[PDB]
Amino acid sequence: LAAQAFKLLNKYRPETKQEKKERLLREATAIKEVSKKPYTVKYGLNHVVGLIENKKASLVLIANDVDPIELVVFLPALCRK
Amino acid sequence: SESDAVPQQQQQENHIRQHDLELESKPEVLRALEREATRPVEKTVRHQSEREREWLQRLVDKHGDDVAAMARDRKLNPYQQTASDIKRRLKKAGLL
Amino acid sequence: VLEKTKKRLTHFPQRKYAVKA
Amino acid sequence: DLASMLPHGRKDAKFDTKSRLYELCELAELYNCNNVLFFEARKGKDLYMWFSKVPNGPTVKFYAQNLHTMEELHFQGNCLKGSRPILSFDAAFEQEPYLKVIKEL
Amino acid sequence: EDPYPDTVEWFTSVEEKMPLSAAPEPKRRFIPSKNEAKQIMKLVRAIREG
Amino acid sequence: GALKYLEELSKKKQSDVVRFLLRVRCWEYRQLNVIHRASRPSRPDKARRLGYKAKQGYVIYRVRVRRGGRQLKYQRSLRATAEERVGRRCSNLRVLNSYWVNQDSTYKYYEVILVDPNHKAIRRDPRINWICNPVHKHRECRGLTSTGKKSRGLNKGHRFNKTRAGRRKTWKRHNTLSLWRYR
Amino acid sequence: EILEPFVDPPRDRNYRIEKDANGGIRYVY
Amino acid sequence: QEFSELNLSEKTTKAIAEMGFTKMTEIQRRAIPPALAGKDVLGAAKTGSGKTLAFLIPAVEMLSSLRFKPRNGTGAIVVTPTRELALQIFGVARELMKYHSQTYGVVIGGANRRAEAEKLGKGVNLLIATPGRLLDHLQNTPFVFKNLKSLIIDEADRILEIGFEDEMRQIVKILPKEDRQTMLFSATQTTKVEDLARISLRPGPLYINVDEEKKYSTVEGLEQGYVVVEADKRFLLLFSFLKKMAKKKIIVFFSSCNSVKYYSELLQYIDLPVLDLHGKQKQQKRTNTFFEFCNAKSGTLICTDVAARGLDIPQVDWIVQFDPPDDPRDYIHRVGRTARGNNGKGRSLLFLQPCELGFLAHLKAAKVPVVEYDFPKNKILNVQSQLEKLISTNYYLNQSAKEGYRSYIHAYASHSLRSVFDVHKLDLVKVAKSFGFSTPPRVDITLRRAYGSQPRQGGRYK
Amino acid sequence: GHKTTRRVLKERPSRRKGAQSKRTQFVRSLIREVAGLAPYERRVIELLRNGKDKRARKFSKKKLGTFGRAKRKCEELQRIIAESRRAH
RNA sequence: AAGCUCCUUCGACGAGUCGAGUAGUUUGGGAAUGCUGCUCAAAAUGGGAGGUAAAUUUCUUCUAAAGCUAAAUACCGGCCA
RNA sequence: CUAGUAACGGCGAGUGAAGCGGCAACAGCUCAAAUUUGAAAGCUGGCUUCGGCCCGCGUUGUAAUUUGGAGAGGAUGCUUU
Repeated sequence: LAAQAFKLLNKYRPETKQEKKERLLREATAIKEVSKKPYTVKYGLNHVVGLIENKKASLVLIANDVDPIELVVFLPALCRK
Repeated sequence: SESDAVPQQQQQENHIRQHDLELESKPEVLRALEREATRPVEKTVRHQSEREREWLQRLVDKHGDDVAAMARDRKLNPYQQTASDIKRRLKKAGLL
Repeated sequence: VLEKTKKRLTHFPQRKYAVKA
Repeated sequence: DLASMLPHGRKDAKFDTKSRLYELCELAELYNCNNVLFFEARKGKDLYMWFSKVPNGPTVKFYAQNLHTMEELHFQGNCLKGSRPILSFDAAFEQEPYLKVIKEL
Repeated sequence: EDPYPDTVEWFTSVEEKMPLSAAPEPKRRFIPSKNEAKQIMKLVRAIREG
Repeated sequence: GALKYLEELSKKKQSDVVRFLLRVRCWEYRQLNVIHRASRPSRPDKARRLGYKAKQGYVIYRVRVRRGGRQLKYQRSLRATAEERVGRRCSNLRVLNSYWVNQDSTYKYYEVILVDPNHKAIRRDPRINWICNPVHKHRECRGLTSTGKKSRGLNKGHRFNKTRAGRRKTWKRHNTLSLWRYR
Repeated sequence: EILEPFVDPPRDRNYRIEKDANGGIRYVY
Repeated sequence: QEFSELNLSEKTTKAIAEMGFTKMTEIQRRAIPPALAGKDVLGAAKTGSGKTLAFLIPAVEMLSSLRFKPRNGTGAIVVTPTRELALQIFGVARELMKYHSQTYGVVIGGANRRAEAEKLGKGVNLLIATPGRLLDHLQNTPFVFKNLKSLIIDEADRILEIGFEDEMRQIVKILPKEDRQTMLFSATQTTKVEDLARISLRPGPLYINVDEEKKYSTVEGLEQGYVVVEADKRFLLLFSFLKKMAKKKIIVFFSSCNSVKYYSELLQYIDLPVLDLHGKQKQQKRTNTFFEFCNAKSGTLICTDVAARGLDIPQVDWIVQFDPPDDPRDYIHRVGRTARGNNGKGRSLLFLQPCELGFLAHLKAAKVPVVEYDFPKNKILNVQSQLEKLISTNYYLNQSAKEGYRSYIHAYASHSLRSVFDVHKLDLVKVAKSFGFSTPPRVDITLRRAYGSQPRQGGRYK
Repeated sequence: GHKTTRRVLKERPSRRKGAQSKRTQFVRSLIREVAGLAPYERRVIELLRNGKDKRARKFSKKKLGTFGRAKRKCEELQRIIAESRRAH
């Protein structure tokens, strides 16, 4: 299950800073001499929690080793509800 | 007559101008300051960017003057702006 | 200065005024 | 002093003023008690004294003043704690009906 | 008494069908990125100036 | 919303999960030094609402101080002395605030948010360059932190007549003899 | 029991009820 | 007469001219003169005969004549039993006083109570209210209503039926009485309507009965229709019906104006021409669209049950009833006839849900014959992927769908025939899927004694 | 009493400081379920289940310090017991 | 980028902290005047403080437990005059 | 000024404020609590021909928006850089 999930998520990895700067240069040059919405793996505790509350998340993958554990304790129950 | 008996009726002369006031023998300095405040000043009209102008020009070259279709078009209006906004920008661009 | 304070001062600065006698 | 005199008395502490005077009745229902002696202070100066029968019985409110408690070294007397006392009442207490219900309470 | 009792799901047993928020979605969640528009404009100014 | 979920979880302190976490942690802190640096804050919600930012220049320092009394009672708080000791260790920093993390029966544990005033990020950012200013040296020693204000009674009302705007300054103002020129 | 065509089908106490001294309503517990 | 001979203000006369009304109806003819004279009036009138203008003219006339401002207060209050009726009166109000300087507002059940409180505190001179929310505001929110000069009650029979007797009794008690002009309209004259008249109207009111005693009664000659479909495919039925019988005449009755506008613009995107008629359109263009549909041989038009009431239905091949009727009785008896009119022969259809079989039970009781219509899961079209894409992509469709869904849920919850159309049996996931949502939007469905406790004997409460 | 025309003032959000936040209630209930109960709350639950309502209220008053606090704690715990029963 | 306006949409506000008990100290101030120590330890149409005998605890007035901020004020010390 | 008043005191020695009112001076604001999520947009270094290049910090949250006599979001039409 971990391998299959990570295969899909690697298909949907976000972009590196070098890649984003490279794209921005592409459009800057194109303007110097109309796109579809990006799809990305959402990360960030507050962002993911808000997505769960507003029921836009289709899948949640939660790390098992967070240092102040309180930051993820409510997450399984929240997802269940 | 105060039909409703409201005190602010003998006081009159829901949006108001927010940046100025529509305001309506004697000392030299007072007259000088009054004429200095009343002197007519230039306004420096704001321009539209070249990309904004070409955007509006493409909109008009495709649809003409039908602002409903210009607003509903997704290819030429990526930002899903309203017909009233597009019409205002056309008028301020000077091409109806 | 903060950007919000900069905007507030840009759009609503201290104006010159005189009051008659 | 009154609670020391009363051997069938449960002493309780401060009662919320923003609460309800019948929230007092269910408080008395907690301690299986059919009589309530309620002390209510106003401005921290003036006492008000309530005598009540908790379930349905009548209640009476008095304004309490002129208070010289014990522990005052001019009484020269003392008595047993909890002994059954002799209750002395008045002809007015027997004649006026409101004084009669006060006497019963 | 049970020193370590099992948890009874008295609240998460009921699945709610609606988001917690009734707030409206902003326009920017449906239109392209104004921030990248601004960044690309800054880059175009830099390219034009050399 | 995780911050608010943690706020409620920290409101419930004798709950089973919070109690287990607090026990295991008091063991950890007691095995560590009396004053030692924290990287991540243990209660991120409390740190955020007290003013902690994940910037370069913000540090946490956790401290344990012995509890009890001197029958005499110390007028400043155990939190105040913990703040003062943390600042004395990190003399080059400014004590922004502190918060409670654990109690124990022998000690009391606090985490102190400290800000570096000589850091370029802190100096560039407003809303913290005020603590970069030099009038804010050793706020914990002068009683200018939240504990200091609580102990000094800096509240408005008729119950704080003697203590607002300075107890000793008010005493001097009331016990000074004013003699005008034309009496 | 659908009597009329399109109208709706028409559909503890710890106290007893007595009268007050002022001709009012009284609850006896 | 007409409208000019009557001495009205120039602003209101020009506004009516822009609306496009020239010759008045009977209720207007007999109701405007005494209302402007100031006489308290009761009217036995039908809905759709022009009574909306008949009572909205004098209120605006007097508000403009004695110069209200938002700081003055509340002014004229008209109370109506249905959300869609409130919306119709509000649209008529905007189109009537688009030139005046007064303010108009609608406060209805199911809406945002805090937003309505803000509206009322800001100030509305022409308030249009549903009785329950109106009473809640008059008891709880702080707003100025001391300068209340005009009170209008619309469809008191429908109000007292729903069940707002106690509520109305408190509105007339709270609202001020001195120099107040009241305008009470009803279709029936029951004892409750009489009690209202006595409690509200001043002694000796002026009566206007523009009703017709020769009312035609229905017989065993009514044939009705039912298509039992799940909640998540009602729009798929509507789309398949319309696209297949594009060449016939179809009139579709919805529940709410927001639903009408959402489906109109959505069907524009999904590329099938439909004519539109709701409360947000101008009266002139609404009349033009109705006229062109009535004269055109083929087409499909969508409107609300209230519009169906207020308009004269032409000869039409298929009357589709999509959302549950406001007044169930009238649909099974009145509009069933309108379907078969003149020398022609029309057909009827009630979209029905597996949670609403009590409707079929009520029909057996009413002994009117009914024919069901199977639909082949093969001939159902599937445009759900395109629908979800459009709703998730275009922002305007998103708001339209949200408003239509909210209005549909509110109407379903506030429907009178609760035993049949109870909201708690709906599946909100399926309803939102039909409207085009992968997840349902957030909506509010709803919108022993103390020991020793004794009754409420006086005090300084407020 | 100087007769002055009273004015209707607008609603104040500071006066609206009363908490009717549905999301806050949701968060509180979920955190209650996740975290569990204190030892004194567990004793109150035991008393509430075995029927010693008066003992539960008195114990809650002793632990908290106010009759209203005891009443609200007992009501919260009783509704928790009812929710647990229904969920089972 | 910004101010206003309007509304069939929303509107998150600080916990070992309040509070109860107790000891010390302090204040003109046992509704504890404030502070600190120890035990127990909260709420959400909530909480704090006042008014009220007026019939129940009605009414009034503010939002604590995060933070910044010049001037009017002190000044036997510093640079002077 | 209130005022040696209220208040606490063997109602000893005594202790001892504050609201109002006149004046001086006046100035208001920042965070935590919301998802930028159609794009961490933020920032520390050190390499520089100075124009921009990389190391990193940071999603356990750095920018922008907002701080409850508020505000957000849409719409709308004027007004300001």
